[PDB]
Amino acid sequence: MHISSQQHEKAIKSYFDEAQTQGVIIIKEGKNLSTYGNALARANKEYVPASTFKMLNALIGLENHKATTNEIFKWDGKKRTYPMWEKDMTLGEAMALSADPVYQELARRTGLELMQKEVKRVNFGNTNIGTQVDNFWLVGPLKITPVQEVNFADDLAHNRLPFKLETQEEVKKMLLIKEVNGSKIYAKSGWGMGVTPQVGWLTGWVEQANGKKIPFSLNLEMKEGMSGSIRNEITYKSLENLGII
Ligand SMILES: *C(=O)[C@@H]([C@@H]1NC(C(=O)O)=C(S[C@@H]2CN[C@H](CNS(N)(=O)=O)C2)[C@@H]1C)[C@@H](C)O
Repeated sequence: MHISSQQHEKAIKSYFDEAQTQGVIIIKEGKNLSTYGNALARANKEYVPASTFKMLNALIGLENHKATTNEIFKWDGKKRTYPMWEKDMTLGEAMALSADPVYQELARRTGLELMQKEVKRVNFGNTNIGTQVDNFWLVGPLKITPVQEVNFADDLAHNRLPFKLETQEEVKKMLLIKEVNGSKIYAKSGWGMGVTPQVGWLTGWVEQANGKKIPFSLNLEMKEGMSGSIRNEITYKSLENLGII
């Protein structure tokens, strides 16, 4: 195809520039990683995974029978940070709404010891969860790089993680966020508001009509009065610019 890589690089940098943030999107094609955006050096820097960890929390919870995909986690009736969270949901609904109370309950069912062992076993990020089973993904000590995140998405997309195949398919079904003319986008968003500066994530893959999977991971700095939806907007623009969707 005819567009220069100079032009692709410049167009993708501009999407980050126009959102007035600093960020990177890593794309993996087969075994080859490509890094785009306006702060390339973020690629191998460690950030908290924030809600991207829901993906692994779900794998672990499901593998270890801490929940089923149809179980309804009841709202306890206490005020939640966001009103969309004050309702009863499955893991899948909770994943789409990035509902931390559901995933905090799941983590507590799993428990500190099984959680530390499982995160070590899958080798996620720096693999350190500390001593608090319900908050290690927001504010430390667990960290991961944008490169390690596309490599996780690539593992999940191909069923290579060390979990039952059915566990992995179950979670993957939870992650479908967009269909764009025959392509399907599976991804999990992330927003660490605790840490300073804030981190935004969108990690996932595109499944093309012909079955090919192209993993990506977007990582940027969120600032106050950014809508969470630039994460998606920058991502879809980047994938469209590259002819992936
Ligand atoms: C985890 O990162 C964090 C969740 N995650 C998100 C998120 O959007 O990734 C939120 S923001 C909350 C849920 N989505 C609503 C906004 N929609 S959008 N399209 O982003 O504008 C509000 C929340 C901080 C957990 C750990 O708190």
